[PDB]
Amino acid sequence: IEEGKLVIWINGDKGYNGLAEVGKKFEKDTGIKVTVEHPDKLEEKFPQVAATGDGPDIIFWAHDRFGGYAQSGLLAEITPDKAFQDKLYPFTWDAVRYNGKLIAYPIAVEALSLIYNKDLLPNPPKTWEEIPALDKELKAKGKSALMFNLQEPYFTWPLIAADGGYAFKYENGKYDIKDVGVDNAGAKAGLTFLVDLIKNKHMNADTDYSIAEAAFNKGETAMTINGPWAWSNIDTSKVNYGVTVLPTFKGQPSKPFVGVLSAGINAASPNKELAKEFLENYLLTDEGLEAVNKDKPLGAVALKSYEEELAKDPRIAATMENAQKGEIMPNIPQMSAFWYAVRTAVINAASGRQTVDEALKDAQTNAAAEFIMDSDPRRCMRHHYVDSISHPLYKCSSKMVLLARCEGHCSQASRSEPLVSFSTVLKQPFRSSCHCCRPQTSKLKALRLRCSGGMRLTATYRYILSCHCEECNS
Amino acid sequence: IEEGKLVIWINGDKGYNGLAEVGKKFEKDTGIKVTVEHPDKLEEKFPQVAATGDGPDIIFWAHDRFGGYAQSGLLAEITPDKAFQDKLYPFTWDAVRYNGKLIAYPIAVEALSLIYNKDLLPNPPKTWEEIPALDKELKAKGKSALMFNLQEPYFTWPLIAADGGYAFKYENGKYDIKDVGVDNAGAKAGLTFLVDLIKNKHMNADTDYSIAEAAFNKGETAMTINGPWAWSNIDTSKVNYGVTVLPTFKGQPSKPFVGVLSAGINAASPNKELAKEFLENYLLTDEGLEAVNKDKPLGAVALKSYEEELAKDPRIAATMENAQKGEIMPNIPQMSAFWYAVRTAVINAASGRQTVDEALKDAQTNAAAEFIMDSDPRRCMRHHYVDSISHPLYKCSSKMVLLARCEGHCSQASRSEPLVSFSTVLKQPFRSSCHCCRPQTSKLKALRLRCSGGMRLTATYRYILSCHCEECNS
Ligand SMILES: OC[C@H]1O[C@H](O[C@H]2[C@H](O)[C@@H](O)[C@@H](O)O[C@@H]2CO)[C@H](O)[C@@H](O)[C@@H]1O
Ligand SMILES: OC[C@H]1O[C@H](O[C@H]2[C@H](O)[C@@H](O)[C@@H](O)O[C@@H]2CO)[C@H](O)[C@@H](O)[C@@H]1O
Repeated sequence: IEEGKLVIWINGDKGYNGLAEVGKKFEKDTGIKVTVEHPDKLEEKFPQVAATGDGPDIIFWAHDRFGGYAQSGLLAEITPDKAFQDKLYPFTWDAVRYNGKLIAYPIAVEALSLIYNKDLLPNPPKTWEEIPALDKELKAKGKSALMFNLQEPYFTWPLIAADGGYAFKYENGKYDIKDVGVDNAGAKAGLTFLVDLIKNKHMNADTDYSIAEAAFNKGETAMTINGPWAWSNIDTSKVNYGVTVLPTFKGQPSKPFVGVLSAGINAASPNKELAKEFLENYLLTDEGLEAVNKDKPLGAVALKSYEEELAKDPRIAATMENAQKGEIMPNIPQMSAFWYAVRTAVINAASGRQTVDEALKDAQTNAAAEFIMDSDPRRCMRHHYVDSISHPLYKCSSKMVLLARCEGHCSQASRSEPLVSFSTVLKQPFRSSCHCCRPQTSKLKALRLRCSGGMRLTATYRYILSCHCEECNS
Repeated sequence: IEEGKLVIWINGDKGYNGLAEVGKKFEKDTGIKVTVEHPDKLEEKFPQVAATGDGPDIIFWAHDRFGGYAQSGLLAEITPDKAFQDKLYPFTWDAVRYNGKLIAYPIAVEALSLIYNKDLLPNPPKTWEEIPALDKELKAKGKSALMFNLQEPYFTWPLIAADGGYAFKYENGKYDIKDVGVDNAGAKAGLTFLVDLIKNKHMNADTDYSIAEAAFNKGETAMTINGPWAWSNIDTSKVNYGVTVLPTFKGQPSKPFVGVLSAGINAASPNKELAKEFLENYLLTDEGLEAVNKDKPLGAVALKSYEEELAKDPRIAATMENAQKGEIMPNIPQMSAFWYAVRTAVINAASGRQTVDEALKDAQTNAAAEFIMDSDPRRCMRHHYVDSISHPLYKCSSKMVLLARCEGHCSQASRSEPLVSFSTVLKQPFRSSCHCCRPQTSKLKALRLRCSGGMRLTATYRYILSCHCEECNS
């Protein structure tokens, strides 16, 4: 990571250009260059580079992943003062509190809603059951009822939860990670009903995010399911759309998982004070959030003063209504195993590869399984960096070269104890043990430098291949 | 601390002899000697020796202190499996959960009750107000209404809370340590009313724990206030006593602070596996708790199977009733500042040294103040130990001598990086930094050993005066 700059990662479906305009204001006032990138598989890529002490200074994702990140030590603790705390809704801070500490800044509260084409469906269905009969008549006109992203369980979860599916049972303000509601009767009814939509050719097993967005925005489908970030494309879309409450299933409301979009600071960032100023003084203001909201809407934001202005919009109202019927995601580390499990279950049952309940029988135990964790970045390890090698005195061409270094905190305590002697001899007076993070293996390297004009010098240096914790006086 | 033994600290008002009989069973089965001690100022002494990596393997205290202990790193995390977890009431585990982890074993739930002499008061007063008028008539007969320990705010708290005093405001399952209810109208009414009892010679400012126990157990006072641990002396007391609900004040019930007596394991203990077996397999069984309960009763215990048997006792019922009207103490670190503040306030207002509200004005800000914390035992520091110095070869008298050693974890990361050379010369190929916990100052020592029978040898060794974290290759 580079000192004197901010690299920020946020999902490609969110308003990164808006966020980059906030970045520009910050550059103007401080000189600090903000870079906003949006890799794919972001929620997976961050722990992978951050475990190596690399990655962005700031990471944005819904709060359900952040418990996991914090456990492995990827996230700094954040230090908003009380005055800043009060500018945001307390329940949004709760979503980012983990083992008693705030591990990210909440930005916006997200929930799925039903997005409907008012010209094909003046009156959108209040229940899921009436969808087959409504797809019936739309297809008679060259359209379809409903498309949504079938590849991410986030979009199907609301339906599975409806009849009593749940992730980990929540009671007494705590989740029991051995009490998983993924193959109960309710989850079965929910998932089977989706599988029926597909078998009865009302939906298409392969339908993904862009396919659903295309279909709805070209007005070939009457409904889709999505979050506030999609709205932006539908205005400029030739579509006259509404945003409403999700339909009910077996008489019960759809229970979307609610996510608080959040910004965490990489524990490895040499730019924490910058990230703090950026987030508190630039992003989380009326104008910062407006800039992002202009690009891709955030939904019900977490800053009160700005949510007060946005609240007079039916679309936000609907987002909230849907939020209220749904439940906030836990942020506990076990969530990454739950999501993996449900993603397999749904894709498998949708594509015919397993029966429902033959898929959710497996997701049931898969969701409570122990998982491999992100290694902790404080451990002794090897770092790659690029440096230009120069002569200390003579004027020469300098080369840019990849080098490696060792850094970390050896876990063993260091100790020192007296030795006794009678030997009038010299001696070390102390027996000690101290572990240092050091090269275990390395190889010799040589580089020709060109000097003006006498003469060609050869610089040697060792290239470190591996590090380990070894005794100091070895 | 000694490997292969267990030293346990518990308060002198609790059943330590009973606990020592549990200790004997453990010795019999394992060979491990259990020692139970009961220092005074225990809740203060533990952090003081434990910050130096010393102290007992196991510490017993109500759970309100344990948050504080855990923050400074004095307590190991405990690892009961689910099967063990279910043997105890979930709300008792909640009292020992801190920042998401279990930091002690819950033993018993404690609450103050009104203990009354059935022969002087067949009908105990349901309210505090009717106490002056009842002391009136008892003193006419050479007795007094009520004595209790006025030196510990635990005993007066129930009265101060009654009309709306509170420690830190509790909402959303979290305490705001800037919202303290110590000089509100309710706390003022509560404390003033106690001060009136004293001014009107119904109680005595200096009355302490043993003074109250003496008076009640010699039948000179009709009532006292106390917890289950006192009951034991009152049976064998010539007193025919009852245990009932605390009286109401300004129409509201008395709100005792509820404490879950708990056993934590010293982070510095080389005997954690032993402490675990002791507590889980010996203390926390029907028979372990019975042994303690026989000595000094525990109250409503935390093990379900044993609380089921005890529940048919009016005294336990009353303890619980009083528990229900009261509130469980927070376990947050700020509690030690709250207690200090209220102890000053009460002693001062009772002895006339300040006005009420001139005392609680000060406790108000004192209770939310930052406090000095227990230093963390993992830091580089000096340890004292005793060792016998011998000759390695020749048979000699061995002396027992006090020695010092350095031990700890230096916080700075260790690193290692390549150097570049052109000098065809030797060199260290790496620039590195590594901190080790080492003697900063020391002094030379010499000791005469007597050998059989040739000849007198002198052993020298350095006595370490201080340790610090220094660079490895210095
Ligand atoms: O599909 C499982 C997935 O659900 C959520 O991801 C959402 C995210 O919260 C939204 O901000 C938006 O980007 O869409 C995503 C759905 O593809 C969870 O946050 C995530 O952890 C989980 O894997
Ligand atoms: O007086 C303040 C004091 O109250 C509590 O101490 C109780 C303890 O909980 C009981 O087990 C029994 O030993 O009596 C003590 C009262 O003297 C808190 O536990 C303690 O932290 C606090 O200082």
